[PDB]
Amino acid sequence: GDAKLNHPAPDFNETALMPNGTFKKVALTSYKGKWLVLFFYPMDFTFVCPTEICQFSDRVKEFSDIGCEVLACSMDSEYSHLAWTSIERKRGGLGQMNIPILADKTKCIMKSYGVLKEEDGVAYRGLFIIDPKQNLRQITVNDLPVGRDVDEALRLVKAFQFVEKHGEVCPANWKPGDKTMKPDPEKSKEYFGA
Amino acid sequence: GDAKLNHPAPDFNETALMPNGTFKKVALTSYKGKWLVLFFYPMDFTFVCPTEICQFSDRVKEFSDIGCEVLACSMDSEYSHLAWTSIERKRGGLGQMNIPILADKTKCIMKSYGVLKEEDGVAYRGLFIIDPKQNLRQITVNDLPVGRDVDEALRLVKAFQFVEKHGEVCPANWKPGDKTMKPDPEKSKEYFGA
Amino acid sequence: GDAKLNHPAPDFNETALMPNGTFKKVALTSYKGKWLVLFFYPMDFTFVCPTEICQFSDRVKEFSDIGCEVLACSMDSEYSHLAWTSIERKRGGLGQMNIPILADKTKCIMKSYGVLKEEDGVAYRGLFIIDPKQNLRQITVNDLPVGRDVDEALRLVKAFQFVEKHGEVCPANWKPGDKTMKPDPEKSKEYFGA
Amino acid sequence: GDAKLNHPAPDFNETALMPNGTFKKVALTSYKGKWLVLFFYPMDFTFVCPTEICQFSDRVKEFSDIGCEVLACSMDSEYSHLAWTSIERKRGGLGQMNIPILADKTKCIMKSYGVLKEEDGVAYRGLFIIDPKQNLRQITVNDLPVGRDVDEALRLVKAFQFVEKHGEVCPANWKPGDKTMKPDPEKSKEYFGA
Amino acid sequence: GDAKLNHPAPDFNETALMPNGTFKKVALTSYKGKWLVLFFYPMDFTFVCPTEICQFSDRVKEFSDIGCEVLACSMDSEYSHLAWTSIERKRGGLGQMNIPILADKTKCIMKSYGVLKEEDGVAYRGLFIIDPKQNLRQITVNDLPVGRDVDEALRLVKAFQFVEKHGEVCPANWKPGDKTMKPDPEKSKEYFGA
Amino acid sequence: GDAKLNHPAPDFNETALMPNGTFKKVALTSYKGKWLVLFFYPMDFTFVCPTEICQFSDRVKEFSDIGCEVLACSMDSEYSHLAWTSIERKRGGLGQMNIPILADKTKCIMKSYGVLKEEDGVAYRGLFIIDPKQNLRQITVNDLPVGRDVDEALRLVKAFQFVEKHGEVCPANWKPGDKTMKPDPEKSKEYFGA
Amino acid sequence: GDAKLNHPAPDFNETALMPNGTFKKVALTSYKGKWLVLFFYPMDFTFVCPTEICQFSDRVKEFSDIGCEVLACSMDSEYSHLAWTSIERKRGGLGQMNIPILADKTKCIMKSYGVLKEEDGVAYRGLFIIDPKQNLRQITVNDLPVGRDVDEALRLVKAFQFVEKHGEVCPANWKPGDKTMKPDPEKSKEYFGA
Amino acid sequence: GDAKLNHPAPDFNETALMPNGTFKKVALTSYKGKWLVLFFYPMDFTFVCPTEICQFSDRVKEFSDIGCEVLACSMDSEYSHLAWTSIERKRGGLGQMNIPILADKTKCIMKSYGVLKEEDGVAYRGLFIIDPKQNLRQITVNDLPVGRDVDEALRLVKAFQFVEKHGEVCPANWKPGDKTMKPDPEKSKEYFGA
Amino acid sequence: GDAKLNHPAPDFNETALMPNGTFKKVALTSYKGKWLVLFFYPMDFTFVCPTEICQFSDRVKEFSDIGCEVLACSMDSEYSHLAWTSIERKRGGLGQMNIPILADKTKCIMKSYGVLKEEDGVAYRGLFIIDPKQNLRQITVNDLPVGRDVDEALRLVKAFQFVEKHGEVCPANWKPGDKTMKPDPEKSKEYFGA
Amino acid sequence: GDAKLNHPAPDFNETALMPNGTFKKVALTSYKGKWLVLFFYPMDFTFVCPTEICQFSDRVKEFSDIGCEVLACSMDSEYSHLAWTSIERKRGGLGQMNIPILADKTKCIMKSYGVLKEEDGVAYRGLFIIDPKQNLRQITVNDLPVGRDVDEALRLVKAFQFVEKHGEVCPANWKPGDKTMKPDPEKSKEYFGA
Repeated sequence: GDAKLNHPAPDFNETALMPNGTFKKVALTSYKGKWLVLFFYPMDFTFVCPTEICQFSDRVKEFSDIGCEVLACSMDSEYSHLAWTSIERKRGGLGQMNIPILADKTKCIMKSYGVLKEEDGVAYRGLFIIDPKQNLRQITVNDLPVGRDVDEALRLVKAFQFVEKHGEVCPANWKPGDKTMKPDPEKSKEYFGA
Repeated sequence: GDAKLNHPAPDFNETALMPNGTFKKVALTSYKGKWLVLFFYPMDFTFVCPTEICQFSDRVKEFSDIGCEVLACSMDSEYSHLAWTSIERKRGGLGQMNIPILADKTKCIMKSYGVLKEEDGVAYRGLFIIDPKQNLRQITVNDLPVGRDVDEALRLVKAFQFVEKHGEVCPANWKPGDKTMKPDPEKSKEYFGA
Repeated sequence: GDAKLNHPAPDFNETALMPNGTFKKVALTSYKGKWLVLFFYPMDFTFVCPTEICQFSDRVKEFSDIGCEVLACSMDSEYSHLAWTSIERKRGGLGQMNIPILADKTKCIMKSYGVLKEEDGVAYRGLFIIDPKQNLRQITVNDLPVGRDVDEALRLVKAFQFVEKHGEVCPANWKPGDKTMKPDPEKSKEYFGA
Repeated sequence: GDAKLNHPAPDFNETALMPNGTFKKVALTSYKGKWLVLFFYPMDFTFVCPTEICQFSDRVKEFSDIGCEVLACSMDSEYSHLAWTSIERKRGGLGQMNIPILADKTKCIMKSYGVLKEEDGVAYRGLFIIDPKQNLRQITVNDLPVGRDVDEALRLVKAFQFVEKHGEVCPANWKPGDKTMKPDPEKSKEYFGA
Repeated sequence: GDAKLNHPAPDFNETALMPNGTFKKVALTSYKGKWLVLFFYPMDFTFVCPTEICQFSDRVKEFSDIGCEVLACSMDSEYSHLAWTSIERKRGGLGQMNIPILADKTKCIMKSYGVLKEEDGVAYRGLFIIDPKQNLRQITVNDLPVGRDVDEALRLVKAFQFVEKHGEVCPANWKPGDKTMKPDPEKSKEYFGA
Repeated sequence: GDAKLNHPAPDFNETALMPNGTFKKVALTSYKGKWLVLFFYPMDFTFVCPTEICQFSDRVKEFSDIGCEVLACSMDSEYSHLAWTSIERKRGGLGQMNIPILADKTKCIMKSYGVLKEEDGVAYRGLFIIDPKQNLRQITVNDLPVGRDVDEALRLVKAFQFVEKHGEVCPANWKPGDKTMKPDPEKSKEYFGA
Repeated sequence: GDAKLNHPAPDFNETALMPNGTFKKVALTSYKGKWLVLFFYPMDFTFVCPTEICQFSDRVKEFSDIGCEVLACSMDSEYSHLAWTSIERKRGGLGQMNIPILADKTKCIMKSYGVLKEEDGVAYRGLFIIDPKQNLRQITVNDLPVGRDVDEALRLVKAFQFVEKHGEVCPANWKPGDKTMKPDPEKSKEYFGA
Repeated sequence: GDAKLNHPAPDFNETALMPNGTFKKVALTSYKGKWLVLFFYPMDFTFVCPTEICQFSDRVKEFSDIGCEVLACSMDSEYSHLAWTSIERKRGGLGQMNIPILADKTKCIMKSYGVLKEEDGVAYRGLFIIDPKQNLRQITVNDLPVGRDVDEALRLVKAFQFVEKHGEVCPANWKPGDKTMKPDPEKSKEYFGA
Repeated sequence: GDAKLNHPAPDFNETALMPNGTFKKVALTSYKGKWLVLFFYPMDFTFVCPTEICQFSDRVKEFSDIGCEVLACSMDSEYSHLAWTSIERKRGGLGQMNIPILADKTKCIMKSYGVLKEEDGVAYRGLFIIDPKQNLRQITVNDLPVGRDVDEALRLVKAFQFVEKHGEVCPANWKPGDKTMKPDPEKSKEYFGA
Repeated sequence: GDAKLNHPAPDFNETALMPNGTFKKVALTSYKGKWLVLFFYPMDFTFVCPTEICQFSDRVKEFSDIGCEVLACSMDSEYSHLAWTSIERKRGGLGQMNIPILADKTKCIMKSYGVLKEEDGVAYRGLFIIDPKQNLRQITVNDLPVGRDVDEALRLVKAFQFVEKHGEVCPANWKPGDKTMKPDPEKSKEYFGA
């Protein structure tokens, strides 16, 4: 597919299950002006997937409080989504959700983000960070049996915000409050001494 | 490029700067039987890059002790690498290294991992986790101004090792010692009670 | 797609939800020697679909008693199927099933039977009658809002069986016990006096 | 051929034998505003075919009374049609007809409906339900030795009319007077508890 | 099409209505060793056509007695042929036939003799004279409204036979018993004195 | 070549030997408004050919009197034609001619009427009847050793003229004064009874 | 065409009119071991052409005495050739011939010698000198209205023979008995002094 | 190459050595209104070539006096030409020249006249006669060891001039003062009586 | 690549390390009106390369004083360049530079000058002399182990300036003050007497 | 063309003027085991060219004594070469030569070394250094008006010989007896200090 860093994120406009239980088209352009964490998962009613989806749903506010939305997506229909929502978490369900979930029934969205597993018809665990101008800035794809880390997605969004705001550059392992540096041969000396 | 999850990692055999200061060809097939974290950076003598490279070098043992090697790569010559190694960390140098650094002068390696930034001739911050059978299992690419997290690379390697060892599946945010589950509708019920 | 009357039905070998609740590959060649009614529906957890699926499941024996199996198929995963099976009929579920249901996640089966609705990613209400030599003998496709008739499927299977057994031809509206005729200019005269 | 559900039915304008014994061009666009049942048969002066053609002719009014026309078609010339019309039913003829019969001498119409049997030069038993906007809504194709059912064609036309009139969806085996349901997760509950 | 003088006549093997009222495949190679007059007509149950077909049937013996068979062909089915045969001549029928009539339902035979009228799907009035080695020696094609002349076909066959037998050449308007000449500058002088 | 019935005859404009012994271009469009019999022969100074050419020359008037011209054509130059004209008939010459003879030295005309015998560079005995609108209505091609019949050409022209004038159709063997019929199922009955 | 100096002359094998009035195939390979003057002319029964043909025929012996044959060729048939031969020279005929004349009816020979005038279908006045190994050594082509010179053809053949025999080179205007020179910088000095 | 009789001679515009010892571009269009004899030779400082070149130079006036120029051409540079001009004839030089000599260093001119000997990079002894409208009228090409005849070139130019002036045609061996004839069947008879 | 003599030098506009230690785009068009010596070297921090670069830097003024700039280029980044500049010459560094050094990180500039060594990703020792109209006048490429000569580059620039100023031509080994000659057959004689 | 550094030099086998005044084929493979300086010049009888050719001829021994041959080449014929050799140096000639000179009449050799000036048909001043294994090691091409330097060619050959013999690398301006260095980061320090 079609997703390249520092190019416009592949556009989409697709039916999604909204937090209030309704079906509505969600378009990438509706997130213009915001950061977006778009993430894919393979299949409704499975195993790693609800742990990830529920973690992002429970913690949406950590993202919304810094101007970042989150959006989930899989191959399943809206109706599968809705049904999965109607089962309690203790039975492997989702319960109530605070994030929308796209139903990529044609699989065109996952194809364009380059995360289709062709042999099975499902998405790999791709996560993408899209900025307010709608350009792609970070790509993460896990094989199916290993879940992603929500704290790391949050760290990345924060690091990217920081870079836009201050024109500085974020070192390895950067967390809010750590030292950063200007990407300049002379001014960077301040970072490297002590 | 042609790096796809669960397919053989694109093969390479290229000159590298070795820890002992010599130049030697390093071939992907040398790592057969081990896990490998292969990571790219844009340019010698810059800013984020030495913070990442030095972190992975300082912490190699955390990776070796669990059967995982680490390898770095950039567009620069082996002579640039060596020179950079000869400058102290407090002046923006690398100092002594415990990991090899490939010199991808033809750029064929970064092209094949899909992390060339064509307009500039440099690699994005791509990091790849390759398993002992030499298949690619995890892809991570950051835009240039935001550094990667070594603790997260380690978590992922561990999670993948855990999955291969026990046939179980690793939930969101999994750290060694957390609960896992069997990817089966019936047996997964045990997990969803907690 | 490539489903043509009197040619071999397009071959498939895909995961299915079996009546006993397990997952197993079901291959077209496993029905060699039997008649098969293969039928597609658009989406799990919807409206016309369970009324059809349940009718075929309740009445399997009418088909099995005369050497004819029945097989259902949709775009949804095995896991969606299983979940739907776990909801009671009076809540729009399937309950226990006596028929397998294929999970055509790659959509290759529906593509090959020519019943994909490309814009939505779902199958039209296609029903196919395949004979013991595995050749396709009857094609039926409804638009989504109108359900199929199980009595008419049964009539067709019986008519095709009757034709293979006796070398006669089945007139319009034929039911078991009605007059048939030999497809011969002279011998047909008997039928037409009436 | 190119007959697809919910696309415009393939257009035609061809010589037909009319009920009054004359020859006239009949164009698909003449049926705009009506439902149309278009049906093909292999050969004049054969066996299943007159039983089907006569049934549809005898019962045209059941179709006209509900705003649906019927049209027949085969590979034979107008002159064969006319001749067949001049033989009495008890000798295997058609007698007087109340429906037109197209003479698809070039075979372009059957090609475009996808019901040509290339090896023999004849049409399979294809039956198509076209709506007033001239979109195709139902496809039925039988192998040659098994006739179609007129009552089932009628049921389908009625079901489709019912759906257009009321915005409801017709379950399996639906006949006029049976319960229907709204294709909505919440409003469909009324159907399933009763 | 590909009928060329002095090349093998395009081969065919097709269902025909035989004089005795049965259906049988007739193959061009059956006529090896004989002369053949193959002739096409547009449509069963029409106007010029029966006058030609009946003339050739009545007069077959004039052709058989000199080692020449005759074969008719049209686009219509065997069943049309048979039906037409069952109507008396005074009602525009054929009555009993002494020649076989091919049913070129796929139209492949007329295509290959180059006498298809594409717009209508029917054959022009093509007549072809094929020799015992199965090479084509004479081509005649009339537009539909003008019938052919049987006496002229007979003249041509006789002329061609005469030429094979004696190595002489047949002048304009030659009839049995007229002067012929050797195709030699010197020996032809005998003809031209008269 | 590209001569097809009911299509414009292939156009030509070529040097011809005129009756008065001169050379002039003769163009197909010159014959607009007339019937034309165009006929080809293989070679000047040969055997069948002068018998045909002389017969058509002697009898031109039978054709002119009914609005039909005649034109001859061969591969030879105008100078060969002229020379052949200068030899008396009793020595195998043509003598004085009342018809023009085209000199198709490039062979483009015979190629386009489809009567070139490629291996020898000469025309077969092709004869074509072109109507006043310049459409081709009748094709006749004989192998070289058998001459054509002038009376039959005349019969055909007359039959075609008769059909244009009266809208009737000419049966097998029709001669002026024989019964004809209207090509209509009802009105044709009068021909077939008595 | 394909006639190139010092390459094999384009091969031919075609019907010719022989001196004794018979028709025979003449093949280029028949002249192996001899010199050959092959010459083309546009049309039998014309103007320049017989003056050339008759000159070469009258003077054959001047050529045959030095091991050189001569062969003529045009677009006309053998029968035109023969006829032209039968007219006396004083009436523009050829009379008796001592050279064969090819009849290049397909025009393949003139095409291959590159002397076809496409617009007219005739050969230009091409004359070719072919040596005993069958390689082409001299090309001469005149526009139609200017005849060739026989004495010059003879001079050329003699010059080429002289060159084969002695390994010397023939100056401008060379005639038998004139000075020649060795094609060597030193030995050529003898020619250039006195 | 693309030199064809009666087509425009291939155009050229190339450096030449002029008679006065200077270098100047000579363009074919400069000769418009004149006859031109263009002749090629293989190599400066060789053997046959100076005998030809010197003959044409010595006898230019025989050509100029009748409105015909002459132009020479070879693969050699203008400097080779000049040098050759500086050596006396008695040592194999050219001496003073009255004719320009083109230096076809790119070989494009000889390629276009079709007289390149590809294996050696030199021109064959091609001579071409171009008329005042710049059309090619006569082609002569000799293999390298045999020189051309200047008298024959002159004869040809004269013959062509004669034909353009009087509309008559020049027989074999024609010299000024010989009988010519009108190219007309009737008027040519006067030539053939003698 | 596409560098050809007397064609425009391939255009470039690329980041360079300037003498004052800054990074700036340098475009070929900046040198319009000057002579330019553009020279490539394989790799920063190597062996031959600094001896060449330092020689050209030390001696820039010898080039500037005569209207000629000099520009260096390699595959390495601007940061490698800057670093190399920061090491003293006696440790293998460059020290302060008086010439800019391009950083051809995409390798597009070396590709277009045809000096890429594809297998290694580095430039050969290519040196190019570009004139004030920006046309390429001199190409020099050494294999990697042999350095170029600065005095030769200077000699060439001077020779080319001399030629442009005086319209004379520079002999083998020419140094300022040596004899030159006019490129004219006559005027060159003065040079060759000595 | 296809001359590339460190690839086999383009092969040739062509007529040359040898030192003793004879013509002989000279093949590149004859120089296997020796160094070769191959050099091209534009045109015999010109201006810079003899100064270069004479200077290489006078100084051949400086090259032979160190195992290096020299070979010259131009577009002109052997005969031009020989002639130029016959003129004394004081008149712009070559006199006696000690070096062979190829006559690249087809221009295939200069094409393959990439030094053809297509518009003029002549070679640029290309000079190539080929090693004993026949690989190309140095390319030099001057525009026409500036001659090359023989001392620099000699310097280069010596430098390349030195490098092959000792495995060291030759700095800028290296002359026999100057300091060289080992191409190793550590061992090169000896060169850079003092």
